[PDB]
This record gives sequence, C-alpha cells and structure tokens, in this order.
Amino acid sequence: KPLQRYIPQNGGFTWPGDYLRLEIVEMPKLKSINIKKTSLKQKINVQPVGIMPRKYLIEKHNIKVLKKKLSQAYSTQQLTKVVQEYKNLIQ
Amino acid sequence: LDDRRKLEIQYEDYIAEVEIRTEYVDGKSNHQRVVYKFTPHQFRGINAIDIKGAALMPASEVERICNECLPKQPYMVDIAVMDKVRNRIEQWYQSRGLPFCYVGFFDGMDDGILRANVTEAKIDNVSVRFVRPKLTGDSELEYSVYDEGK
Amino acid sequence: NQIKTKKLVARRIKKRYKLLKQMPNQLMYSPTGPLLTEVLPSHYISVF
Repeated sequence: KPLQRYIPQNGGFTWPGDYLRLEIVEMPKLKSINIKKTSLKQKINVQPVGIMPRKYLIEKHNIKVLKKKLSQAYSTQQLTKVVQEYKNLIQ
Repeated sequence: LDDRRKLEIQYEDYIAEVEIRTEYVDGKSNHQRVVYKFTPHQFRGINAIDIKGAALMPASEVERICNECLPKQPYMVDIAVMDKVRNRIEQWYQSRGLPFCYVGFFDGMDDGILRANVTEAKIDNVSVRFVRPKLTGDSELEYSVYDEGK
Repeated sequence: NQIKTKKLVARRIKKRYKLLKQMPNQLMYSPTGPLLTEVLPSHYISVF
C-alpha cells in the first residue's frame, strides 16, 4: 500500500481549533417508544460497548525489579528499608 | 482490595468494573467516606422486546411480561435486563413442571429489538438397560450388563 | 506450590468460558497481555 504521511495540514472549512460537527453519519436514531415493530433501515451492526479494563502496572514492576536487583547482590537485609523509601518517594 | 476483587468476581456477567475510592469528609481528622462506582456492561440501543416460539404459553401474559421489562431511555441499555427477561420465562415453565423448556438464545439485536427464542423439547427415544451389581468387600460396585432381562 | 495455585487463578480470570460463549454478541472478552505503554507515536499504525 502507499504509506501515509504525517504532516499537519492547514486551511479547511473551519477556523483552527474546531472540526465539522454537522457532518452526516450513517447511524440510526431510536425513538423512546416502539410498538408494531418492523425493522430498521440503518442497523446497529456492532451492538456491544466494549470496555474491557487493563491497568498500567509500572510501580509493581519497579518494586519487583528492586527486589531482584538487591537479591543479585546477596544483600536482602537491605530490602525493607530500600523498598520502604521507594514507596515513600512514590507519595 | 478484597472488596473490589469479590465484587468483580461475583457479578462478572453484569458489571465487571468496580472502582473504589475514599475522600476525607473534613480536614484535621482521619474520618473519610468511601464510594463505590460501577460501570456495567452496556448494549448501545434496545427499543423493543419480543418473545418468539413458546407455543405452550398463551398470549395473555407474554404481553404483560414484555410490558414489565421495558427500560426508559433507548440509547444505553445494560446487559442484565436481558437476564431479567429469561428469568421471567424460565420461571413460568419451572412453575408448570416442564424441566426441558427454556429460553435458548436472543436473535434480534440488529434492528433494536431484543427477541428471546423459546425451545420446547419432546420425547423421541425410550430405552431400557438391565444391570446387576456384585457382592465383594470393595466399596465401589462393579456391574454385569445385559441387553435383555432374565 | 504458590505458583501452581496462581496459574489456576489466572485461568479463571483470563480464559473464562461463561464469558467466551457470549463474546460475539453480548460481551467483549479478548486475549491480551498486560498493558505495556499508555502513549505511542502516531505513525505506529504504519507497521500494519
């Protein structure tokens, strides 16, 4: 495929800082009461709203790396003080 | 942490996202209120509910259970009202004997209608098997199986 | 021993079939790893 270029553009039908917000989207509009149902001209093809949550776990990884580093140096007697000062500097 | 884990693991078909936070109700004191915020799984547009199949269940109460389960706004609808609808219909069959008559699946979902499909099974094959056990000192019984009884 | 119990707990969170059966049409259950970054450069989609 021809690859696309990531250059900012100028001009447009809008003044800068805005987008075209009366542009027509093929997507239906449901009324609040349905009775004697038939069908929809424009359907909702993707019906579920997909919000599967993942957290960013950088601090847990940093604690585990700190434990591995001072276990490689054969000094785990320093572990509680070093891990405690790192958790204090998180705050 | 364990409240969040227990609430997320108990209702994973309906919610699957809880966030819990605390905030101080007053300065110079450690008293603080805790709030729980749930974002349930949503379904992006359900306007009507229909029930299909079910040739044993008369029309006098299908209308009232379709009327009961209606939401108010059409646009953002939770999954769990789906689980409400079959919780009516299954119960009706479980109130009338009938342990093999159940809501199979929902087949609407593209025209905005939640349409339950009821499956009603019937007897097809009757078979008989002839067995006898054997007396030993073991705790588990072994059997001798015959095609025809003596 | 603790590692083996944690692998069973991980199977219950990640490959749970009551959620797998309804994933085309009622829910969204996809297999991903842990989240590695929060922000990427915009031209990353050129790798596709």
